[PDB]
Amino acid sequence: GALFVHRDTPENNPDTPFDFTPENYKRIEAIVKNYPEGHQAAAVLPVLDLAQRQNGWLPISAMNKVAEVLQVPPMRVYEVATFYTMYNRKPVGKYHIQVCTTTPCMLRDSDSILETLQRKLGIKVGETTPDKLFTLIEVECLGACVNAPMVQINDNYYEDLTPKDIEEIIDELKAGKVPKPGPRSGRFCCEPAGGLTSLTEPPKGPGFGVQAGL
Amino acid sequence: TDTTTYKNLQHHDYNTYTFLDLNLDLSKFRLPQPSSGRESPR
Amino acid sequence: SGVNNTKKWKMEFDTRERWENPLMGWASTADPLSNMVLTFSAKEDAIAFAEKNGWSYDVEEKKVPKPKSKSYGANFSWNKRTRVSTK
Amino acid sequence: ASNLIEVFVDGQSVMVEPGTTVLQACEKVGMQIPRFCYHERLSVAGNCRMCLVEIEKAPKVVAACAMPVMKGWNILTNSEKSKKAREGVMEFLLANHPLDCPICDQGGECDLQDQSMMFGSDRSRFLEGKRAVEDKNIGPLVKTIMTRCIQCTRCIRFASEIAGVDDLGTTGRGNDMQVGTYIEKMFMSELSGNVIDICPVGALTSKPYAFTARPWETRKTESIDVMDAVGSNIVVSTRTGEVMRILPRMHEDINEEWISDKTR
Amino acid sequence: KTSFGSLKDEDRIFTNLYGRHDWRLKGALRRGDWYKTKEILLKGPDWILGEMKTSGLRGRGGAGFPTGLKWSFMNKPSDGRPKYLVVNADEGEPGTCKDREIMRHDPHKLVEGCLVGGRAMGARAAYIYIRGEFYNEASNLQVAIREAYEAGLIGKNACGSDYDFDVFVVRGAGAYICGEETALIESIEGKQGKPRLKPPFPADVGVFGCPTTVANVETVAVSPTICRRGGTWFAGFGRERNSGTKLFNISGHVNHPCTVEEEMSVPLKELIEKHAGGVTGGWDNLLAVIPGGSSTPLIPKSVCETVLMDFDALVQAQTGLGTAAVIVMDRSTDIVKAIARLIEFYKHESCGQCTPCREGVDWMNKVMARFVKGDARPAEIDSLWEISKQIEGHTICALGDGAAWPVQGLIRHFRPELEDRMQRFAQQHR
Ligand SMILES: Cc1cc2nc3c(=O)[nH]c(=O)nc-3n(C[C@H](O)[C@H](O)[C@H](O)COP(=O)(O)O)c2cc1C
Ligand code: SF4
Ligand code: SF4
Ligand code: SF4
Ligand code: FES
Ligand code: FES
Ligand SMILES: [K+]
Repeated sequence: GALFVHRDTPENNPDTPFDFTPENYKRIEAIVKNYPEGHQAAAVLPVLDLAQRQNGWLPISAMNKVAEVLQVPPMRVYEVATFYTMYNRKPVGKYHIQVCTTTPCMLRDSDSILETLQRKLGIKVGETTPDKLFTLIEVECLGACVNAPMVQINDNYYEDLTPKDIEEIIDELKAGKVPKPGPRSGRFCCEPAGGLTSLTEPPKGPGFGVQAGL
Repeated sequence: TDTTTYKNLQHHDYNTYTFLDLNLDLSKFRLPQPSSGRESPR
Repeated sequence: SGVNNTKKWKMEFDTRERWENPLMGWASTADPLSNMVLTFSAKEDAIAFAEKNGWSYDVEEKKVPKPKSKSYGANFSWNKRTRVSTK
Repeated sequence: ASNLIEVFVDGQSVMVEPGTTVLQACEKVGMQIPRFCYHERLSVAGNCRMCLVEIEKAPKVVAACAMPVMKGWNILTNSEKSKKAREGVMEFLLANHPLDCPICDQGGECDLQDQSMMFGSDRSRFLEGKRAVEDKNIGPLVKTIMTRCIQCTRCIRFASEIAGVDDLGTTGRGNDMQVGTYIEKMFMSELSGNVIDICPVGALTSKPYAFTARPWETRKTESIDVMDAVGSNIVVSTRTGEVMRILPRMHEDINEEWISDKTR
Repeated sequence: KTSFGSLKDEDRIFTNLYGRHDWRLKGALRRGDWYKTKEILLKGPDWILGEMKTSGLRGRGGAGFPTGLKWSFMNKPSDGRPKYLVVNADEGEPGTCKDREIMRHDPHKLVEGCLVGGRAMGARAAYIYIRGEFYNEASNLQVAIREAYEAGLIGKNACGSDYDFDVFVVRGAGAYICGEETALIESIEGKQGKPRLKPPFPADVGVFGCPTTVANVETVAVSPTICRRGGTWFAGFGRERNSGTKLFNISGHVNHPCTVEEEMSVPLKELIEKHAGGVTGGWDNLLAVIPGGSSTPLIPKSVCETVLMDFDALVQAQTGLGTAAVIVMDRSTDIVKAIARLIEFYKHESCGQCTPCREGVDWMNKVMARFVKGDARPAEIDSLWEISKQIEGHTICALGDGAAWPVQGLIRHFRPELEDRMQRFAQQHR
């Protein structure tokens, strides 16, 4: 896939304009204050994530800016950004669709979801639409396995997907409205479909079954 | 005591800065951090 | 990192002239006592051989590595400078 | 036996300090545990997994470079479990090690070749294609052929702890993890030839010495460096009456195991 | 008791698993959270550790190590350093959603468990390392934490018990290896997520070099209910040495893929057609089950007929109970494709620090790719078995073991399938 080396380009040279907004600087100060004194170098991942959330992707200038803000080596910053997969070292679209193709999602047939996304967006996996609105990649497990098949778009989880359902999700994204995340098969969450096999009775409440002497 | 309706809808209107802004808001409730005896490990 | 070549004492000779052959440029020499080394189990055995054969000797003491205090927990120290920034 | 503990190696008793590793106990009794990432002057990393040995009444092999002996352990260094672990680790290394021995500057000075002949198997079960890594340009002193790298982090630990530059590191994950600099950075500092010294494979070679001679060709002459006034002990390697290379010497009171770049 | 299962709703701990009730502080107080927490903390550390030991609760992470002993490892006087409780909410394992569900729909139990465990060990802070993809879950956890801070349950007076406690939430960036204990510790410390060797154990050297303890979200969340209702009740549920409730995530080829909370030692069959709605096509259509997440090997139907869901029962069945992820595969499943996809996942998620896992798991990914294609010969099955046995037990963390185990299970059980595939490829080629 991607290459874990850097090449200077006119869009990703170490002179591209990046700087934190003052509210982002306040958030960085909050993260550093959360971490201990003398171990404030542990704030590399949240500050890098904040830089990514500000700028979209993470240029080499943003990496160097995070390094000089945290007084941590730029090589350590590069190590973090290249080890971890949620940091985009290349520009991506406005909507970054991640399709989980791990084994239970494959069992619940996420391959149809992947091929219908490829046909609908007119692109292959790992590439961006020419209008820079959609990037489509395969990923590993995203933590919602009983809700297979599923995608993640930006920070939002779309679950119990049929090809028709992911088509309306893409249509809503193209129209510009919020696609109302969650499962799309009529069930609310991970509960069993067609009835509730547990937790039918109301919860008992405080002071239930408490032992003596407490 | 409604049980037939999903009531987690508060996570639907969450922007890209919700976690960081709430951390910044909550930062005034924390205890002072311990000191490692140095500004940095150098 | 192997240390098996540092177990036996060795006797060598002083190096002499190795000039250049006019014909081929080979390394030509004039001493016979250059390409030889002798192995010994003990420093005093090597010294005894040298004094028996009548050669003036320079003896160098055995350089053994000093024992080191190695600990994997020093790489993650709370306050010391031994904490590493990477792995 | 005050401030001392008794530990057995192959049934032989020895007295060691607390905190002494299994590898340190083995070199105390007189044998050398195989190693690729451990260096006695670098921090303990414990990733190459070559130093796995079997302790008696223990079903899990332990890394000798990191595990400290506690009390009365029996270190079975030449056991069947230890031999199988060494064979597996070496064949895992040589699965993706490139097939570059004749064109390699680490011809006879190869710990990988040596320890492979000594402990590893003699054949390959690898029926796949090897991985290839693009080469870096960290400077005209150190030539980098990073396909040969086995990712032991010796150079990274050396640059972090002794050179103190924090310029080298591991970028990536899994089999695609690459040792070097993320950007095109010139790795020039003091003591920058010692990465060529301590790299066990021929990944970090010497550019002036490149493709010149072989260790069996070179004659070793013990001498003293005079470029500065520290008086560091060196080995001058000369082949056919011509100086070919400068190497350090182990002298703990002067220069330990390293020499300056001007010296080298 | 002899036959297990049929857990009662009043004895179920996670009363808001499906999110049908309010997850905020009002809903938590209605459901019974944060009750007599000050009394718990005034009872103090030794009483809570004794409650855990009488509970016999084991790690829900998949390690299976006794929670009481693991939390009593930090029952020591301080050496001038702080002590930390760390919660693992990474949920990397495929097939598993239970920690995500309980954090999203019931986070005040998690916060109360952080407080209870921190008081039990003796600690000033609990760092909850959540997966980076769980942005909404992390935000909901942060909302609950702010509610607890405003209500005074956390911070400078832990429910008025004169105990200073902090709860931090730190987000990862998508690493199954950062799901691991020590690699999680390094991820919190800010380095790239490579596990560190043991010793030093985290009870001596953890995050920032301080004595820490990494614990699962499910274990931490069932901690305060265990303390409130007693350890004898939790020990009475379940079998001997496998006691209490457990969140099972049943997914794959089942009619209702769901997360349920059920008593331990339930039969796998009874679990499947009691909560999953049965296998798609039926129990005769069932082919294989991975019962304890993708680090555990597969088991066929003939041993799935009467296998229990215990740690010891699955060990006797040559498997393990990990994060209780029951992945079900029917007769139409390409089983070799499923296992090869799992090995590809492990290749993509290995951190690459140590040579056996790095090189060998890449090798096994390539070999199982050729196995799916059929492009091998039957000696390579034994070669792959030897490669897996060389990986297992020679790595730094247990990711190498968790990658070698599914191939070991596939070779042990579905070996005629592989031989038939190679024979089919050979007869079609020539
Ligand atoms: C490679 C690897 C990944 C793991 N990922 C997770 C994870 O995402 N979540 C988790 O709770 N445990 C995970 N574990 C298990 C941890 O060891 C366990 O959570 C931790 O030690 C806490 O112990 P406990 O189970 O007693 O709570 C993982 C283990 C390994 C070897
Ligand atoms: S470093 Fe590799 S290519 Fe070079 S001699 Fe050693 S084994 Fe051969
Ligand atoms: S370049 Fe050499 S010293 Fe550095 S990690 Fe690779 S093999 Fe080790
Ligand atoms: S077993 Fe794999 S994931 Fe674990 S330390 Fe080794 S390379 Fe990393
Ligand atoms: S396997 Fe796809 S979300 Fe877990
Ligand atoms: S020498 Fe111990 S693991 Fe490398
Ligand atoms: K070298």
